[PDB]
Amino acid sequence: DIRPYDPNTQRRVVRERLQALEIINERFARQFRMGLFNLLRRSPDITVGAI
Amino acid sequence: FMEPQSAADLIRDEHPQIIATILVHLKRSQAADILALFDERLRHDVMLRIATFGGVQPAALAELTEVLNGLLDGQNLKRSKMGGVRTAAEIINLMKTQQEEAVITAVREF
Repeated sequence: DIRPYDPNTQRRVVRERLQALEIINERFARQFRMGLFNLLRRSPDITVGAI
Repeated sequence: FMEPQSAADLIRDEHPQIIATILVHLKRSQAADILALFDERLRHDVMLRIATFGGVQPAALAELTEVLNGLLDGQNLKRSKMGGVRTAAEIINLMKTQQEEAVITAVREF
């Protein structure tokens, strides 16, 4: 368990799931799909990547 | 009064019966152009549905018209006749003999 310290190292912070952020992202994806279809006159396909 | 591909993709995101009704209500040439751009399955389904079209209620027609009006975009001055191919040929004719040799080369290449 004992390790030497390096000032140029850092750790992670577990998991911070944000379901509300994902819902906002999906709603924004829908709105942006509509906007891009309106603008470019062609139907786009927007896929929300993993946060 | 719109481009075939744009209208095809627009009505492609609709129920096939609605697509068939719109195509029946559209111009024959425009509908034929739209149907040529559809996939085989959708095209066959539309052709089957058109062969068994029995009329639509006026309320449904009004709602469909309102939805189509809502789906409209900045279609004012849609498309524009500027040039292409012929203009490219004219430009090639104005470019040097060595340049037109390069032209034969690249055009054969594509």
